[PDB]
Amino acid sequence: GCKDIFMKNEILSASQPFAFNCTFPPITSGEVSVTWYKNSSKIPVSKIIQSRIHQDETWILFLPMEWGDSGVYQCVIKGRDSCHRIHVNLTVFEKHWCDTSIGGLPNLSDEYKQILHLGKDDSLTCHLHFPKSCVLGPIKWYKDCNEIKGERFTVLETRLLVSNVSAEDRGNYACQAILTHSGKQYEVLNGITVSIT
Amino acid sequence: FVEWXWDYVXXSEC
Amino acid sequence: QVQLVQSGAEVKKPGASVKVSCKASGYSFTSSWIHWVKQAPGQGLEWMGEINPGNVRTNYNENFRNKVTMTVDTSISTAYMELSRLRSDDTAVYYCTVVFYGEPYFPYWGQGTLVTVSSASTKGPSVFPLAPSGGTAALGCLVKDYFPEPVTVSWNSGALTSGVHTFPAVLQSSGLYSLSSVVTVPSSSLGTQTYICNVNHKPSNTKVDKRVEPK
Amino acid sequence: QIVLTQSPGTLSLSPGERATMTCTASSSVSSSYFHWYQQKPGQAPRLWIYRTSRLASGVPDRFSGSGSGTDFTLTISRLEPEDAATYYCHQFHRSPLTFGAGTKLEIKRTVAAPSVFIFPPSDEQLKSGTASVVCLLNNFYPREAKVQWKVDNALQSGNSQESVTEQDSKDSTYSLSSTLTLSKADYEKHKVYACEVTHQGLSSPVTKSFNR
Ligand SMILES: *[C@@H]1O[C@H](CO)[C@@H](O[C@@H]2O[C@H](CO)[C@@H](O[C@@H]3O[C@H](CO[C@H]4O[C@H](CO)[C@@H](O)[C@H](O[C@@H]5O[C@H](CO)[C@@H](O)[C@H](O)[C@H]5NC(C)=O)[C@@H]4O)[C@@H](O)[C@H](O[C@H]4O[C@H](CO)[C@@H](O)[C@H](O)[C@@H]4O)[C@@H]3O)[C@H](O)[C@H]2NC(C)=O)[C@H](O)[C@H]1NC(C)=O
Ligand SMILES: *[C@@H]1O[C@H](CO)[C@@H](O[C@@H]2O[C@H](CO)[C@@H](O)[C@H](O)[C@H]2NC(C)=O)[C@H](O)[C@H]1NC(C)=O
Ligand SMILES: *[C@@H]1O[C@H](CO)[C@@H](O)[C@H](O)[C@H]1NC(C)=O
Ligand code: NA
Repeated sequence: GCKDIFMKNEILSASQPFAFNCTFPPITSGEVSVTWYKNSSKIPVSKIIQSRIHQDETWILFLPMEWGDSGVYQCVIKGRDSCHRIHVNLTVFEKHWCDTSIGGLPNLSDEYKQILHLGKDDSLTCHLHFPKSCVLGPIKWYKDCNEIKGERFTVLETRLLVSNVSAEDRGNYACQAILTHSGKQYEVLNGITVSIT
Repeated sequence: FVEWXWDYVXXSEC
Repeated sequence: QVQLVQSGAEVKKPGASVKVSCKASGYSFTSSWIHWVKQAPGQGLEWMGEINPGNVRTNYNENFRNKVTMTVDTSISTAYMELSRLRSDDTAVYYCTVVFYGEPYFPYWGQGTLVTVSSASTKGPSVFPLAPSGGTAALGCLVKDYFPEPVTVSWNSGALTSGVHTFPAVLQSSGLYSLSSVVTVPSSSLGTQTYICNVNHKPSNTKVDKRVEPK
Repeated sequence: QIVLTQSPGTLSLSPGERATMTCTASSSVSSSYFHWYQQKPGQAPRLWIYRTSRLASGVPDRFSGSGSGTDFTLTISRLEPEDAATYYCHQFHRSPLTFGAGTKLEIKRTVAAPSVFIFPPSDEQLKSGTASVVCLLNNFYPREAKVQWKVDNALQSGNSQESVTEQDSKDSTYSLSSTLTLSKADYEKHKVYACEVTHQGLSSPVTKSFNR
């Protein structure tokens, strides 16, 4: 009845607000229905906005993601006579790099790794993906756990503009923002490791 | 099989 | 290449403080946590704590709270571990190690720093030859009456390593250490080669180059 | 605190045999946070196996790591003399970081008799008022040896100390130094200084001697 597709890459998140969108082009383009499940092909995730883990539009939202949430989730995509079930491994880690090095990011998945081209005007991104109901407040950026304060760096909402990339620009970057969902405020901090090409 | 990214997805036959 | 260079061995009297250094290179110093690990003689490894040089934030093992204090000088890429109210239980080789983002393990370590806690006074060693006398001949250096540990013994400025046995130091009746370092060389090389043991006792700045000749 | 219970404490095996050491955690450790280190005497611990089963730089294929949750294992399929070291498991999941007490791996080999050398005190030392007579037992196996001192055929006691090296990384042998400490006055009183060595590799005890 439904074609099983296995996602080869694991998605990692800190124990804080997290959202993953069921965007799998070309299958999710056009008139299709999307249903999120939590390690089941029969019982879906809750649709109650007040649930800690719930389906918000095409997204699975964790407010917040916490220890015990790691596992396999399923996005069932149904079109006009067509069914696909994506098995997605979402994994939570407990701590942030600037607080402690223990129990943090277990591996450098693609999302936590970015590159800056030496001598070029380049940019970094947050990897802060949330549905429209999660309004992101002012975004602050850090380099090696200290707020960025340099002529070549410019915060531009969810992007960090970097002028004339130098070799000293290698290091860990992070972006922090206040997330506002249903009148409640939560904090989100996302890190990245940047290497200079 | 899929390899998922924010701006794109890598599909292969399974 | 990523490298961690620690300060040399120290002897401190009980109640004193000590500060151990760990100068890093091969990577961006401010991007990684520096950890310190204790190894008391003959024992296993104990985690002491960690310091982030970027925000100077520290996390200590509850067992070392108010015994260990960690510090950084990012201008010279150096991490410092300070121990206070020293006691013989603090005598250990201390190592610094580094952790990188997304790689939660210790891939690089310093050479170690032996901190000896003792009321006994420092004393430089006296180096004496162990003179050789069919097939293979043996010669050596007797590094006697030193405190504290360690002593490094090289041969022919490091050019001679094959056949070298530097023995673990023994604490003599007197309370001072004695160590022997030996090397076996072909008997035919006794006349053709010169043998010098290079003893180094960094706590007392003692450097001795002793010629070992057959009598 | 996550306790890591490592077993066995010590392991004695011949080259070519399988070495197996287990580590048990009090609470579950994720595969990414469980590691093994190799430590040789007078050296810092070296990363050996990381993330439960990956081999660190320079680690031979004869080593492998396995395990999940609370039970982990380090296996050496075909022992080599170079494997003589202490191995420690480690968890990076919860504070404080902990290590197992260790597994010391000893390498067995054929019996090899020691090469015995005797050394009289240097004339420079005799000026200080003390005399050290050194007996060296070189490259032997097993480590169990009996060193006796005799001054003019009279057996000595209480005036000597021994030190033995760690197992040689290449040939698995031990070396031992025995040092007889005498005052200058007591050394000048006698003439024959002998060192008698007993070992399984020696059919009869070996005596090395000199005349003052
Ligand atoms: C989070 O994830 C969700 C998915 O889970 C993302 O939502 C999807 O967003 C995409 C892009 O915005 C959206 O796709 C659009 O669908 C429109 C509706 O398509 C249907 O109706 C059309 C008539 O009104 C019809 O033409 C379509 O048919 C398609 O084409 C031919 C007909 O010509 C068919 O034969 C064919 O079978 C079919 N193929 C397809 C669609 O692949 C279809 O029946 C569609 O009109 C849109 O196209 C216009 O806009 C595009 C720009 O976005 C242009 O490129 C086009 O040229 C068109 O002008 C578009 O394809 C999809 O429906 C959403 N899915 C769900 C579920 O909501 C969401 O964006 C993600 N958010 C993130 C990542 O932030
Ligand atoms: C997603 O998670 C599942 C469940 O943990 C992973 O599958 C397991 O993989 C191990 C290791 O080979 C097997 O021994 C188990 O039998 C598997 N279990 C199941 C239910 O398949 C899977 O590998 C993960 N995928 C990714 C991309 O990380
Ligand atoms: C970019 O930086 C280099 C030094 O890092 C400098 O020589 C060069 O002129 C800079 N480019 C601009 C446009 O300022
Ligand atoms: Na104490």
